[PDB]
Amino acid sequence: FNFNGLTGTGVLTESNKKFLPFQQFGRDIADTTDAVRDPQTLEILDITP
Amino acid sequence: GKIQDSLSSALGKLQNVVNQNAQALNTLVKQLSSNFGAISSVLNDILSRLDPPEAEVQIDRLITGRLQSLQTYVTQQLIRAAEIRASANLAATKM
Amino acid sequence: LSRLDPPEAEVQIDRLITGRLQSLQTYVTQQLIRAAEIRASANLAATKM
Amino acid sequence: RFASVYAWNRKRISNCVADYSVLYNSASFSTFKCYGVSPTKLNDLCFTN
Amino acid sequence: AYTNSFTRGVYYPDKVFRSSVLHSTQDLFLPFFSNVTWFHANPVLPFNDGVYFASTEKSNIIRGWIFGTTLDSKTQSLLIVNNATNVVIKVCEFQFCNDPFVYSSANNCTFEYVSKNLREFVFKNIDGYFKIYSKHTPINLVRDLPQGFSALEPLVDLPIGINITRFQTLLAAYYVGYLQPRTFLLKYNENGTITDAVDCALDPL
Ligand SMILES: *[C@@H]1O[C@H](CO)[C@@H](O[C@@H]2O[C@H](CO)[C@@H](O)[C@H](O)[C@H]2NC(C)=O)[C@H](O)[C@H]1NC(C)=O
Ligand SMILES: *[C@@H]1O[C@H](CO)[C@@H](O)[C@H](O)[C@H]1NC(C)=O
Ligand SMILES: *[C@@H]1O[C@H](CO)[C@@H](O)[C@H](O)[C@H]1NC(C)=O
Ligand SMILES: *[C@@H]1O[C@H](CO)[C@@H](O)[C@H](O)[C@H]1NC(C)=O
Ligand SMILES: *[C@@H]1O[C@H](CO)[C@@H](O)[C@H](O)[C@H]1NC(C)=O
Ligand SMILES: *[C@@H]1O[C@H](CO)[C@@H](O)[C@H](O)[C@H]1NC(C)=O
Repeated sequence: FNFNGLTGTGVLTESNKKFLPFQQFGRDIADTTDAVRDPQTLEILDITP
Repeated sequence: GKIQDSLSSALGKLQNVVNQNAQALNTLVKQLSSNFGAISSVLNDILSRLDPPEAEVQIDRLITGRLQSLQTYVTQQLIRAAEIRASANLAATKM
Repeated sequence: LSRLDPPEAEVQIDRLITGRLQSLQTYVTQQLIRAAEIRASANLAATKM
Repeated sequence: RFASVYAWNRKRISNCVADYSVLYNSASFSTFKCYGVSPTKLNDLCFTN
Repeated sequence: AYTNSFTRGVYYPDKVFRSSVLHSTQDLFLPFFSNVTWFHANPVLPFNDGVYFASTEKSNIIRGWIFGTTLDSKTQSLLIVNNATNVVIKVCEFQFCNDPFVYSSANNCTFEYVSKNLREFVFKNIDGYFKIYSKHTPINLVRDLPQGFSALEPLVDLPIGINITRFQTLLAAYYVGYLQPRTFLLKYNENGTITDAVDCALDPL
């Protein structure tokens, strides 16, 4: 996948984390991308590996 | 009846070996975001703004650093396992 | 540092850094191996006492 | 009208869609030299600024 | 007068969600327990590195700020206004009243835009970008600086390029802090909001 710059690989899944209206994406400890927001529909999706 | 109170209300030697292993595993992952003297920490960024003859020199700088960090992790685990082994050998004698 | 300009000096300073960091890792690894030998001896002393 | 070299202009690009292939093959530029990236991979990158 | 902030002027350093994670940052913050000027009702202040700015009322006496280096013509400046209608950002070369509360010139405009209470704002200006964070909390007082924790969420972003060295206020009680490079430890909730913080240069603890 590529989300307007974020390049990665994995399974995408519907989220339930309330991304504050101003947060582009999530991030877990040890600093790995684990959630994104779809630019067009603006919904949060988890990125399992 | 008092053991039960004093515990229900001390397992630091068991907590410390858990903590040490987690602190080492986190340091291993947190090294995947250092340059070691390169333009970035991402291979999809050296493979996107450099031609193959110039990206070799930048990929090798990451390879060397990451190998060093993995091998440091593996040495300190050998030294920590040799200490857990002696404790288990004492526990087997006490049993 | 006073006989080269930065682009030229950073190359040599990185070699110096690499060597000096290797020396310190060798030192610390051997102190770790030598302290586990002193601990096995103090454990024998405690049992003797 | 361009600006003089001693007080040069600086235009900042914002959110857009940029097409650098029409600039790389314009055949009117006397010098097109890219430094931090190969030119042919210009159309696929998202420069924060 | 001068007053003491307690734990005030914390903003989200950027996008990127986040949950329970005592995350550590280096940035420009308002140090804890600081010496914030007090103003009643005003004069030309400095900027020098960002600004914290709170205000208290039920009516609306505070009607925006004006920024820049000279606050006149011969150099460019920003102007942020709010009549009883709505906000009006604007960037021209102006001629500002030395005690303004309208202007007297609007030349060469390079950017336009049109459309009790405690209202905090953090203004900063980096790489030709003028960032504005803000928060609106309800006090149960009228016009004194309270105590508590409340993180400020980013509002705007303007790619101007403008130089800034001075700023003012516009009126129809307010404070002014300044920001320095500090290191903080932010505690993130499970919804991803900053609930507490630690200023790591206030003492040995
Ligand atoms: C981007 O554009 C798409 C359409 O191209 C928008 O999708 C619309 O979403 C609304 C939901 O509020 C639907 O009612 C419409 O029917 C959708 N249109 C189509 C053609 O499917 C989408 O909302 C836009 N992005 C944003 C952030 O608004
Ligand atoms: C703030 O600084 C001024 C400078 O003279 C000083 O007089 C005042 O006491 C200080 N206020 C606090 C709360 O330290
Ligand atoms: C509010 O002020 C702006 C500043 O130019 C102006 O454009 C607008 O017309 C004003 N509102 C009304 C209702 O006139
Ligand atoms: C700015 O305004 C002045 C006076 O109106 C004018 O002389 C000057 O040309 C303007 N700037 C530009 C870039 O045109
Ligand atoms: C802001 O002012 C400084 C004065 O030292 C000047 O050097 C600088 O060029 C100005 N900013 C811009 C974007 O020109
Ligand atoms: C926000 O956080 C609260 C407490 O941390 C929690 O109860 C709630 O489910 C979260 N989500 C909301 C309010 O949407």
